[PDB]
Amino acid sequence: SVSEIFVELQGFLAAEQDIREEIRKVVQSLEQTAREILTLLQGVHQDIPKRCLKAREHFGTVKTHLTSLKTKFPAEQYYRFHEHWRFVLQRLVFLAAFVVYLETETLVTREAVTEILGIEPDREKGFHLDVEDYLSGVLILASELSRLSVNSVTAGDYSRPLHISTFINELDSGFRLLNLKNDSLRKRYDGLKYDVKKVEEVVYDLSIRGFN
Amino acid sequence: MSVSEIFVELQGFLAAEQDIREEIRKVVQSLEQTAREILTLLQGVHQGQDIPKRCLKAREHFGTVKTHLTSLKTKFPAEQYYRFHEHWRFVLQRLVFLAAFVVYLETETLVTREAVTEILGIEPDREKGFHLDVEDYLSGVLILASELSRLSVNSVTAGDYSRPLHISTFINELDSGFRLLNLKNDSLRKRYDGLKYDVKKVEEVVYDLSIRGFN
Amino acid sequence: MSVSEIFVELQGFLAAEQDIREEIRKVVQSLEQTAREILTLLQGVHQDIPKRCLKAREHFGTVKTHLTSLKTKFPAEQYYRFHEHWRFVLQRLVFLAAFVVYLETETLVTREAVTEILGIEPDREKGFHLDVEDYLSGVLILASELSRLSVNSVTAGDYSRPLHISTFINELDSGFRLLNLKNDSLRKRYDGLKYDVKKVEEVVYDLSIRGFNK
Amino acid sequence: SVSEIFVELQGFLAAEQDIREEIRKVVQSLEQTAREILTLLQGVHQDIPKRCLKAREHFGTVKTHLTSLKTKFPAEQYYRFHEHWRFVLQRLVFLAAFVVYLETETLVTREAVTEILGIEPDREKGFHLDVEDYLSGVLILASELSRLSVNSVTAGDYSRPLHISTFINELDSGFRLLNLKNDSLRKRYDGLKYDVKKVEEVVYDLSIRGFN
Amino acid sequence: SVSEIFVELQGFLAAEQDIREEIRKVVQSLEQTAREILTLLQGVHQGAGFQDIPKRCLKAREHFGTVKTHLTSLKTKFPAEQYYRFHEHWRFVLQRLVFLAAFVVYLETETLVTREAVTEILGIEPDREKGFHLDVEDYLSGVLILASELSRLSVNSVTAGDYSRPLHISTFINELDSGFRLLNLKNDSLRKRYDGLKYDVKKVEEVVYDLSIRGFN
Amino acid sequence: MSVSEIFVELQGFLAAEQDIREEIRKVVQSLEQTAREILTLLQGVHDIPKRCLKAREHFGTVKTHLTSLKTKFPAEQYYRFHEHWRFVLQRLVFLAAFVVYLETETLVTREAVTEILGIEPDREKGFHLDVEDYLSGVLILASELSRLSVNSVTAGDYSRPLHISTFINELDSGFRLLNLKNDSLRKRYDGLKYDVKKVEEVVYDLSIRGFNK
Amino acid sequence: SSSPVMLAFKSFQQELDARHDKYERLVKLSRDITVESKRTIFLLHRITSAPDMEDILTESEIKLDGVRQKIFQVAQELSGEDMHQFHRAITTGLQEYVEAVSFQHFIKTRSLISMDEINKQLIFTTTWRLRVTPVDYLLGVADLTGELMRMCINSVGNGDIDTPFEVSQFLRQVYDGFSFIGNTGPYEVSKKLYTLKQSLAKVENACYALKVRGSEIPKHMLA
Amino acid sequence: SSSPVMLAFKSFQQELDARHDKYERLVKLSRDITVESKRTIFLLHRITSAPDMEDILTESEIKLDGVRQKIFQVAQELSGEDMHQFHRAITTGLQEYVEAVSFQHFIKTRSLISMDEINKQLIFTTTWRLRVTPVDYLLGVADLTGELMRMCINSVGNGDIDTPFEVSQFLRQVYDGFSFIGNTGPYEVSKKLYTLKQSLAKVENACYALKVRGSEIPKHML
Repeated sequence: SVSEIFVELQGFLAAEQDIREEIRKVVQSLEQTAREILTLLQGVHQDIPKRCLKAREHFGTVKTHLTSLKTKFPAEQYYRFHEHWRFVLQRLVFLAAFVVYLETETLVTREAVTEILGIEPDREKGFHLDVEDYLSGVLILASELSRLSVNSVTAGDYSRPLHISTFINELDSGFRLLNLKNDSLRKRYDGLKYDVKKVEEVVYDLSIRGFN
Repeated sequence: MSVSEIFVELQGFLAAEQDIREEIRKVVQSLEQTAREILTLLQGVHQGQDIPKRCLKAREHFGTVKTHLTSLKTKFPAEQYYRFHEHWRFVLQRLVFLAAFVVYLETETLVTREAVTEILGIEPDREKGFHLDVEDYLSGVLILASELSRLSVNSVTAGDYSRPLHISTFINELDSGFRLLNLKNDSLRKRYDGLKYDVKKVEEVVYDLSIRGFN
Repeated sequence: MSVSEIFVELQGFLAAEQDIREEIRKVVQSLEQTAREILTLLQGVHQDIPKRCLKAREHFGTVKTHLTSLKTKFPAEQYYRFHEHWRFVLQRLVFLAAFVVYLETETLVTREAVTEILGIEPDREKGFHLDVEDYLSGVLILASELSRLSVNSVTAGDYSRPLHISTFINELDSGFRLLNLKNDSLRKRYDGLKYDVKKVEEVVYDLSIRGFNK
Repeated sequence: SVSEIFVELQGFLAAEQDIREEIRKVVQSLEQTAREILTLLQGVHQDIPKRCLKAREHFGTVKTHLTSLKTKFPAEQYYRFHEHWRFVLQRLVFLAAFVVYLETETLVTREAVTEILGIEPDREKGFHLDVEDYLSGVLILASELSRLSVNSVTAGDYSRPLHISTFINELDSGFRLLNLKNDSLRKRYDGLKYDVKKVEEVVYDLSIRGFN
Repeated sequence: SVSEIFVELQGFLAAEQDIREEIRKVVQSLEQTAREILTLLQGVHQGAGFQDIPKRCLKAREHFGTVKTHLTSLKTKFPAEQYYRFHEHWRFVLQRLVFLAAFVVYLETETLVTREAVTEILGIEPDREKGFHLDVEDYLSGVLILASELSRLSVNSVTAGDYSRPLHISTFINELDSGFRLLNLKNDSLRKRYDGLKYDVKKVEEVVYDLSIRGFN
Repeated sequence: MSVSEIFVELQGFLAAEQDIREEIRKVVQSLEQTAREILTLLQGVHDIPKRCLKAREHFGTVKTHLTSLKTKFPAEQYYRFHEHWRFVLQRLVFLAAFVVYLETETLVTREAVTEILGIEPDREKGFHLDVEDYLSGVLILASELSRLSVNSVTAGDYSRPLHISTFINELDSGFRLLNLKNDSLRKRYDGLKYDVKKVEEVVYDLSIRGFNK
Repeated sequence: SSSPVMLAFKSFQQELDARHDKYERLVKLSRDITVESKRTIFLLHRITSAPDMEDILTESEIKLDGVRQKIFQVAQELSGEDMHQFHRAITTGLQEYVEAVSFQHFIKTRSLISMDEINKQLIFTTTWRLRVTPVDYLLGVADLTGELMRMCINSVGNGDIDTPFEVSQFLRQVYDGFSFIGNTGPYEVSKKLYTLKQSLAKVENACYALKVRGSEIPKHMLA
Repeated sequence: SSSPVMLAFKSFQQELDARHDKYERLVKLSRDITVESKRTIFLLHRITSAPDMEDILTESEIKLDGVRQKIFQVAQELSGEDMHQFHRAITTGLQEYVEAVSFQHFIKTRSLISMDEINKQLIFTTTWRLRVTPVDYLLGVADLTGELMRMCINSVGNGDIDTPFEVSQFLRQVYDGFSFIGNTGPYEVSKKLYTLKQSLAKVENACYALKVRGSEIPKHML
């Protein structure tokens, strides 16, 4: 029996390793597409709406790559293979949010983000968007928008900086509402204060010079 | 929505998942309690002692574990039962070990993963309560191996020159079984690197007996 | 003796201390809730000062009762066995009090004043004390909040604020420079004070150069 | 231009990653075959000659897998991808040597090992057997032969133990003839003394009981 | 026979130890020459007074000539296959010399030097000839080191009254950032080192900002 | 001075010390060659007097080599460079002690070891033998001797293990008198108890098979 | 330069400087306690059941008195201070003391001296006291197990065939105790459990060897 | 028992015990030296161009004398001993002293006190002497750079627009020195190198900020 059941176990282990293989490939294609989108939007550092539209269409190949990932594992074992797409997922949240900001200067909802990516809301069934992952993508957004503020002033746009300031402050207070237990997450939040201070100083830089 | 609304909503979701987190913490705690009860019990065996009774008592405690786990069988959603793995791991691996150890003291056989889950009140691969990760199982089995080499030595010390033989056969069967597998998990492969030492130890005991005419 | 006896007693002590830690953790979580609420109130210029200061002091009552609740969760004379488990929150609170006291009076709160605001016993009265180091940390936090405040003030046209904050924070710097610190949390945080002072000094310069010689 | 040469670099990097892919696959098959051989020879602890013959025929699929590895990379960049097969190579040396011992109670030469493996000697061109790798495989052999000594006595063979003792001592003195630079290698050598002592004690155990 | 195997092995090990010691001597020499070329550029940041950039670059290229002969002497010495062997030793003198060379070419032309051009400057063999080679990993590391040096130089040049250079440096470093964005980096030390480039980019953008809000194209 | 003057001077001292390390490394490599040769001689059991003789002959090579080493560094800066030969020096103390044991069956004194190696006692200004290195060498000996007691019984030399027993038990009593820092020496000492144990075991096997006598 | 603020920070400078000075003083005291405790341990390892076991023992008791005297000073240095605040400065020393007296006690009585029995001796008058914490005690006893495995192997060497089994028993008990605590204990205790396993194994293996050798019929002799 | 081997190992045990005692003594001396040197540093950080710069300075010179007295004792404790043998016991202390006197010296003279200049002061008669090792010196100066960046930022804070630039210059030099040495130096030193880069950057960034602000003529008032 010992040899019997160790053979059985061999079967299972091979299975798992194949699942990790597939997932790895999909996540690879997805990281590629994410890098491309990131390049499009990064170009903002000068016709934005065209940039945002082109991003939105890349998110199509994103949607498909995700409906494909959904078939490389049994859905309920989500958190089992979570760590393989964690990074990509977060970056994607970031990108989506970034687009939405460039479009509307507002914060995209978690549910809106799922709909953009082509995954299922929490209430539905299948592939979900961790609250943690969402908040991470958001923090990345912030540190990206402080940079955007600076380059914006370099570009002659003295309006964005103020909007970005208000916005990032709203983020900071929202976060103040939360009790953060995740360690990597709390760690990343400790970096939001530097973004806040950065944008606030940009705005000060404009005010004492007579722009408002 | 406005940043504020999005965030109060998020505060809701985080509160919920924190209730789950705290539940799990309480349960893991209980299982660590039951575990070291079954242990303090089972480690009074190296100094020959009593066995069938110890195994009975042990199975009672496993009953305690079974209800403690079958209570959460429904509580939370599936998908969530794979979530905080890196916390209930240790306790789970140790309970697999203890159970496999009891089954060995009883029948000198390796307990199947299925049989273990059924003993602990864990759901098989498809039902959706808690599940016995293959890798977790294997870790418990390696822990078993180490306990058994220790027991080989100590049993000889106590005049039992019979058990070491059986233990040697068994641990060799384990070694071969494992050699069938290709192990990609890091911690699990490191832990397998100890099995070789268990094998050598037991073989050495069987030798020490064989050469002084005890076989 | 009995070895089993000894380890049973000890497993005892340990289980007990773990219970104390979880009770203290519940109370402390409540205190962080309250502290965050207070901070939210106090900003602010980020402006009816007396009003928001008022609401804040009202919340400090919630704080009072909660700290008296905490006193009952552990052995009074074993303060330092469990110190590390509230040290952070206690500092945030010292900071908030100091901040209120500043917005009102433009003075540095005294330690005894902070204790009285929080519902705590001075060092002379046997009981729950405020560690000098936790005090200092709270004050450093204040200084940081105040450099930020000087910048945002100038943004809001309140060009007088930065100069008051300047005098206050330069005073703090002179104070801290009097201390000899071990290489701990407090020295690490102190190390930022020089940067806060620098930021404020910068604001003051910008102003004086733009028609504000006071 | 910056982008020209970065696109070029992208090409090269993709190339390298593909080479590492192929090499990884081949080394995987090779590790499998090595595990199987290892099992054959292991089942020793009695028809040993049959066992050794079977091993030798598995070394056929080894020879082929190596001629295949030789075509996943340009030969001269050997030490560039060395680390990917180091482990396997060493184990294989071990196995080969093990077989030779079971056959002749002698130490296979490095060159003979390349022959059984299907690679080229140092003087030739192509795939070589690092001196370090050889010595490592040899040390593994030693720690395996001390174990063999013990199980041999358990099995009623009171002859092997003496041969194994003499042999492992010859190994020890050969090694002391060497100045070991490589760190992992010197590390592994520090383990040879335990094997020596083990076999010597086995022999003592037999002598005081009248066997020689 | 075991003894014979081992005296033979002692022979081979003696040989490869002669190789090891040769390489050690050469790497040492190259660290010296690097030390010096770095010394030729210490003060470009203070940039006060004359600052003979062009002269510094000339002397630097002389030293690169020293390196070129030192490397072209071993071009035939040992077998190929061996020129990839002790990588983790010459790796960092090599990366640093790539950096220095790229830096000289930048001070000269404000352009990124090609990997080919670098190798030719240092006396390193292209991908196919036998000798020492320039890993794309290594090249890229030198280029990242360049990026950091250039952000530092942006700041320091502003300090010294040069409000022109920071602009160019910003353009350049952004071109680098995008280029890297094209690549998928498996090598872990290299990826970690790329995580610094983002910092360099932000720094330089901030300098260009500080200038722009006070009136400079 | 100026920053540059000081820092160039420092590059100086350092380059110098590096040269000294390289020279000492060449000499030490030679010494390891010789030490391995000697051990090989003394380990035919792994006739005695002859081999002790040959060994003492090689110790002359050792002597000239250590006098050569003395000239590679500043005499009074011994402990700046100690770490770079202490291993070899210990192996040598061990070899000497081993020769003297095979001959006289006693423990070599320190001064004896120094004069065997071509070194100055602690009273004479010069290249000294650190008490800790001497002790380490002695521990190495003890290990070699437990091994030796086992292999002796294998070779029918049933008297050897009992002499080794008396010697090694006295060593143990000696070391137990020391108070050691948590260092290399304590770590090695912690093996002595196992060597003593092994020998005691051999002695038991013998007595219980009628030997004894 | 003497506003309310500068005066405040002057008194702060004082309080701090004062308690850093007290901390340093305690740290020297603790180093001394550690060294003398360790020396006591080395001494006790000299016992061989030979006659002198008594003299040695007595001498160790002398050294421990000395150690306690320095502990006395520590107690004085701590009066009027909050207990655990300066603990990081003396913990090591205390642990070593625990390792020492417990070792000594095991040598005399084959039993494990309790925490309270230890604190009993740390009371001095003409009044000051010092109490070892549950974790100081725990860590010190953990170390004690290592000293005990040392004693077991030593005795085997001296052809002692009783002591080894006594130690194997005592160690099985202590191990079972640490396993009974486990995760419910400080990190620093769990760190010890590994080395603890090491020691137990070495002792059980020693006793196993004894049992096997001492239970054989040599069907072949040599004289 | 009174046997020759036992006699040997008793003289060994006494010899060792003696050495370990001397080591412990030196370790206490070194801790005290470290604490007093760091206190000196804190004091020196109190200077602010304000009048008392002289008094402060004088007082620091007093403290350093005290520290040197501790060092004197160390010298005595080491006479008749091989220099580097006990070095691990005192190195830290020495390094801290190096950081201190050098800091003080830079405050007075804007220059880097040389190794030999430091040793000069560590000669005592009634005649003992102690020499700081080039490596003690190197590490101590590395730390000195951190204290200097501290001084630069401090000065910026209280209106100083001269000091920052002096520090930036001195630090550029020291950094160029450590880069000169590079990997021909001990591991410890190379460990320093990173934090050194940190300090330099902070100071060059301070001076950059000063240059940018101070070059500005504003055309818009408030």
